[PDB]
Amino acid sequence: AKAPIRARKRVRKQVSDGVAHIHASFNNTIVTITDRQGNALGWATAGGSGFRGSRKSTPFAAQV
RNA sequence: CUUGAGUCUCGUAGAGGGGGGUAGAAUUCCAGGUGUAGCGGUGAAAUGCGUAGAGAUCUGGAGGAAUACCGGUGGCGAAGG
Repeated sequence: AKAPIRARKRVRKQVSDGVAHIHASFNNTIVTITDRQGNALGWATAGGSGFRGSRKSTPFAAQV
């Protein structure tokens, strides 16, 4: 159940808009969000979703 | 003699040969900036590499082969070339 917590107010860089980069290879996909002026705000992968084998290089493991 | 072959200047098509000059782009690398955990490999897998901060990504520099497409049943070289 609910607790009496203070209000949240935090800032990081508030960029509002970005560019994304997709590096597709033969064994994996690497998917990366950045700011438009060019700084990484996070990434994920298809290999870290743990499909492994051929199943690791598919449109669906890449989507997730 | 020309009926074999040879030769002059002219045009034409082409990756024939030797030496010069030249650019950008991924891997790769370095530096700074941003940023967190896999990256790689495969039939499935593990060795490698990585928190000293990798992988990727922004900016800028580095370096060496190579130069795809146009390249086509094309064209060229003495044959491979």
